[PDB]
Amino acid sequence: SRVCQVTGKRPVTGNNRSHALNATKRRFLPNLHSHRFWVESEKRFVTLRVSAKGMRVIDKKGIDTVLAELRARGEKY
Amino acid sequence: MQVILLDKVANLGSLGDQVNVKAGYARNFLVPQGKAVPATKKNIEFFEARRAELEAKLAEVLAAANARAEKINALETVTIASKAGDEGKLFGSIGTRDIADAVTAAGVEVAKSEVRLPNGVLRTTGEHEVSFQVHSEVFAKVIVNVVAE
RNA sequence: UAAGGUGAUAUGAACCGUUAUAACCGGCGAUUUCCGAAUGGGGAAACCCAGUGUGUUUCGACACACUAUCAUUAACUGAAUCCAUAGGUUAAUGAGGCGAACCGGGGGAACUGAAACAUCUAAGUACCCCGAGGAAAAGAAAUCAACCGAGAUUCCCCCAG
RNA sequence: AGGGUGACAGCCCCGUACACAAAAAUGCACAUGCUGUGAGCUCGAUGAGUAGGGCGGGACACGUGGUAUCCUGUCUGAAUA
RNA sequence: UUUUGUAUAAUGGGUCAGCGACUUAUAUUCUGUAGCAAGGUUAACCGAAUAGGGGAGCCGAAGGGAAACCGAGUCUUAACUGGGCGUUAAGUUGCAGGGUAUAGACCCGAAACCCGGUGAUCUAGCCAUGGGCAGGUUGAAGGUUGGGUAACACUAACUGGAGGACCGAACCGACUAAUGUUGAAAAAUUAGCGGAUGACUUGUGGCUGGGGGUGAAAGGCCAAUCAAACCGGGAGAUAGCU
RNA sequence: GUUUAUUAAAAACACAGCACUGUGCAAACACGAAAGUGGACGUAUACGGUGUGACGCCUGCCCGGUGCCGGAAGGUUAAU
RNA sequence: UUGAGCCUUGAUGGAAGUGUGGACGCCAGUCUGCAUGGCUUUAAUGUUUGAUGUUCUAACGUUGACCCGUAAUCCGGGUUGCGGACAGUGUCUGGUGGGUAGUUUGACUGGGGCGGUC
RNA sequence: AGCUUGACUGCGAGCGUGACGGCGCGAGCAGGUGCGAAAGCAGGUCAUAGUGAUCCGGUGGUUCUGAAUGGAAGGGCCAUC
Ligand SMILES: [Mg+2]
Ligand SMILES: [Mg+2]
Ligand SMILES: [Mg+2]
Ligand SMILES: [Mg+2]
Ligand SMILES: [Mg+2]
Ligand SMILES: [Mg+2]
Ligand SMILES: [Mg+2]
Ligand SMILES: [Mg+2]
Ligand SMILES: [Mg+2]
Ligand SMILES: [Mg+2]
Ligand SMILES: [Mg+2]
Ligand SMILES: [Mg+2]
Ligand SMILES: [Mg+2]
Ligand SMILES: [Mg+2]
Ligand SMILES: [Mg+2]
Ligand SMILES: [Mg+2]
Ligand SMILES: [Mg+2]
Ligand SMILES: [Mg+2]
Ligand SMILES: [Mg+2]
Ligand SMILES: [Mg+2]
Ligand SMILES: [Mg+2]
Ligand SMILES: [Mg+2]
Ligand SMILES: [Mg+2]
Ligand SMILES: [Mg+2]
Ligand SMILES: [Mg+2]
Ligand SMILES: [Mg+2]
Ligand SMILES: [Mg+2]
Ligand SMILES: [Mg+2]
Repeated sequence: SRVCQVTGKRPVTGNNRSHALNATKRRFLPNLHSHRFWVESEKRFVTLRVSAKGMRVIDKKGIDTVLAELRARGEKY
Repeated sequence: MQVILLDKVANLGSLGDQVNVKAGYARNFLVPQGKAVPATKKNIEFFEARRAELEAKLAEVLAAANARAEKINALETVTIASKAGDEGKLFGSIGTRDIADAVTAAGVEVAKSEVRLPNGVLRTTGEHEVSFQVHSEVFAKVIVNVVAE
């Protein structure tokens, strides 16, 4: 399930449009990565599957806060 | 990705300066490994007050006994002296506890030789006012009265 | 409620009733085999096989109940690693399947029209997928207006082919 | 009104208009009790990887057009009455 | 019926009875008709419900110009002796009809395209596991022993028992002919025919699913069908043809 | 040996042999948006593709064209 | 290491004598420093800014070994080894691309085609 | 051969010829010009082929338009590719 545990980003459907302007269904899908984040708050490595941006959001909001979500949303982590 | 530092830190470190570092270095080394922290604004005052409640606070908490010599600005009672010799001149020296003898009942009592003038200690008149070790900055003033017996 | 009754083909039989427990109709209960979400394990549906508790002047054995999975919670346990996490067992709750249309969302054709055909169209239609209510969705302005003003969302008629 | 009864029925039958009825289980209203639950004033606060932008798509009757507005796969990124 | 033309030897119809094709909705214009008339008329909704309310609005009474604008005129051009389009004819709303537009638009009919399902009980290939091959020949390697060589070579008997080996039933196939061809039979019967220890043959169960499989490769096979299965759906596809 | 089950069994397919060419193993290649899997519990005396088609004697010339391999200058050249 | 900027200490804009490397030096100078003796043409650092190269580890890979969950060829955590900011993946982008897809490929014509014509 | 730019601009009674889109001929009117002493002739070439609708877009001109208002973008109009 190519889905960014932090930001909720899944894949989307769009066309390709040629020069001739030709519709060809397709998918944009997230730049996912699943990274090993250190917590200290938990002396352990929680290893989320994250989209770049999901990453940036952790770099801003703070991991302890992002894991605060999920936990509070039902997700595993 | 700015973040503020904890420990020193190679090409930027400074116990708490304000650097802007590449994302990776940080979330992958500096932080989660105790060396820095996001510049979360909440923090740039959290680690800026210390720069106030300290570098301008405890750097003022030092000044509470100016020169330490407060009301000792009129010399101190000459209980005895500090010695003499050479039938007129000087000959005797100050043991590792012999500059108190005179000012030997004023402030508080101690007994050590934090020597300050690495000379043969000039042998003449008697009463002089250099400084002595009162602290890492200030000084003090008093005199020395010999003994005629 | 009553003088008639024991559903039908479908008689007959043996009976039940006539002033209140015949029958009939309605409210509430009881019983409700097996299979089926099917849930103890299995399985070629309606069948095979268990474990744990019980229980018999004949306490062998054979009858009765519980034992699926998942989720939240709680108790007890408890690794690499000593703390701690993971893990493990038990308990209480809930979910599970089904089914008209209407609804919200996820994906999403083509024939065909263009008197060919690729932009365009058919269409966000068919169809698949998920979820829900009696409705759903939407909703109380970072909206319009136009220098006057209006004052959420939904629906209808116009504006206007 | 309508149906039936040995042919077409206001007055044979069942009905119809009308007027009535529930021990029980429920629906909805109201009046109350229980558990909750928060009410009113004053002083505040006032939704950032957000708005915006590059790129690629998609939505708007609008097929990138001179194209505002909206959603966002990717890369970025404000102000703060 | 189609045709330049059909007794035509072109089409269709065995006969009868029942059914069987120009409709409906919304617009829009015209004719007929009715009302009202420089006016006509309401929609939604309200309702005292086929009334009455509701005139939002639509059409008409004014055009010209791309337009600003002007206005029974206006545009063109600097301006027109002028020219174009207008000023001189009543409309509107019902109702019935004629046409048109949008819809399956008069009825039936394709080959096909797309979506979701159902099918390896026929068949292709593979996997596991089981079974089958009467009878009769040929007689490889190797082996023993003789002869043989200096020793090997070589050589003769015997021994042995190979082979997509031979002949031939079962079994597997299917080369020819006749029959059959409203059959016994939607692919066979009969007489002959190839393989028959193998790249053999067969039972049971398994797996591969449709632009996919499988294919010792014929476009072969995938449930009497396959240059893209079957069933449902889009669907009354479209049919300038009949 | 195989084949058009149902008008073609052949001179077609296949075949052992031969060549070319890819592949250093998490192989190339293939099924599959992926996980997973075949290749292969194999490892260049192996595995794939293409062609030829026992065996004998042999397999000449041509690299313009198409295709393929190689090329660290210049020319031209996308987002940015 | 290296292309270019800024900050600087030496070049263009406590005397005389016994003594030294580099040089556009108007063609024949004098210097630019080396010892002593009663805002614009030049060299090194601190640097700021990009390029090239080593190595590093700490993202990331591990279809090497081990530990535990776990009597388990999955997975998960853990340790160790190898690798290592490469590889790989997301968006954008140029090339390739009948492997796959939708189509197109006119009419007149003494039948059609060829030829011819439009 | 001399002088020239009538290969003009605005229009056009009235005809031809076309299903149509369109093409063609035209005296005369206004402004302005050339040649001629003058009457006068000239809105190309003796005539009849020498061509390509619409759309999109370019260029110049022009306040006609221009979504709160002033501007502008875009649009129209004239010319033209
Ligand atoms: Mg059961
Ligand atoms: Mg079961
Ligand atoms: Mg098509
Ligand atoms: Mg078409
Ligand atoms: Mg609601
Ligand atoms: Mg106001
Ligand atoms: Mg706010
Ligand atoms: Mg004829
Ligand atoms: Mg005749
Ligand atoms: Mg006939
Ligand atoms: Mg089978
Ligand atoms: Mg044989
Ligand atoms: Mg035989
Ligand atoms: Mg036979
Ligand atoms: Mg063929
Ligand atoms: Mg078949
Ligand atoms: Mg079908
Ligand atoms: Mg359709
Ligand atoms: Mg049809
Ligand atoms: Mg043969
Ligand atoms: Mg055949
Ligand atoms: Mg045959
Ligand atoms: Mg090979
Ligand atoms: Mg061949
Ligand atoms: Mg040959
Ligand atoms: Mg050759
Ligand atoms: Mg094709
Ligand atoms: Mg033709």
